[PDB]
Amino acid sequence: SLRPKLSEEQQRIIAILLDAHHKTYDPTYSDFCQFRPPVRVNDGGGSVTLELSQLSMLPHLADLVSYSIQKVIGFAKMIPGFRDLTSEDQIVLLKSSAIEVIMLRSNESFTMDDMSWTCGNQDYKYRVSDVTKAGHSLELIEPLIKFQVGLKKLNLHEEEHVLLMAICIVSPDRPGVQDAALIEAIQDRLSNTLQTYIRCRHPPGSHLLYAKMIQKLADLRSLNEEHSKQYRCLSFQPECSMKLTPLVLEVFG
Ligand SMILES: C=C1/C(=C\C=C2/CCC[C@]3(C)[C@@H]([C@H](C)CCCC(C)(C)O)CC[C@@H]23)C[C@@H](O)[C@H](OCCC)[C@@H]1O
Repeated sequence: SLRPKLSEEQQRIIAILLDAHHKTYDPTYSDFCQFRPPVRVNDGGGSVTLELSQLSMLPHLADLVSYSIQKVIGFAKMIPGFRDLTSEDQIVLLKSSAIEVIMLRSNESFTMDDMSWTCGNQDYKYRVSDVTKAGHSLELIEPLIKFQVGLKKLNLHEEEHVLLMAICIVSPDRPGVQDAALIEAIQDRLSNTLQTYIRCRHPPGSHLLYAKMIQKLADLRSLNEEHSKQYRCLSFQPECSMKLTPLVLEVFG
């Protein structure tokens, strides 16, 4: 019902988050030529044995994810209040939310035209098949694609998008957090900002949108769990560590 205006502090938070995102997410994907090249081995049958023996797309996707994790760390450090947390809690939040933020931010390159993540040209277009060539199964990829479409259909403003990622990162319910109270205070400030933005930018479905956005955070926890399970299996493959990166190994190890 009530549609209060954004306070000066809330306007600053949003401006800060938009700027942080613009500085950490390159919409031209110009750094992709620096990643190990993608390699697509003939695997129309989706052979688990073949995929594991080759892991042809893993070096490229691992570099992409590693690169993205570095960008997410940068984005997080710019979130108002994040610096107020102990170094220990910052690392805990980053490691636990990393894959979720990547899934969220990837929605920008995701396109419903052909259900793929398109980053410039055809060499950097990723479909279900490309992800299976990295060692993952449909048990993760299919729900991920469904998640991307659902997120796409929310038609989030960039403001809502960056606030959602910030809220995802600053979650007090991450195992291992020490000062959950402080984290919750920061998250509440971000959540209140999002709720307020939605209300004065969306007429009362403002309430339906916020609820739908919060539901996405829950969906991400499940995707996070499945990814962790699959990463474990992948780690068992001999010589897999060389196809990953030090950052990836530590974050998901
Ligand atoms: C990374 C990013 C992108 C796409 C994300 C994808 C497409 C291919 C497979 C991935 C990467 C999924 C798999 C399941 C994770 C695999 C990780 C592993 C191998 C460690 O287990 C998670 C998200 C999926 C591209 C661009 O929008 C951003 O890119 C930055 C450019 C601005 C974003 O930051």
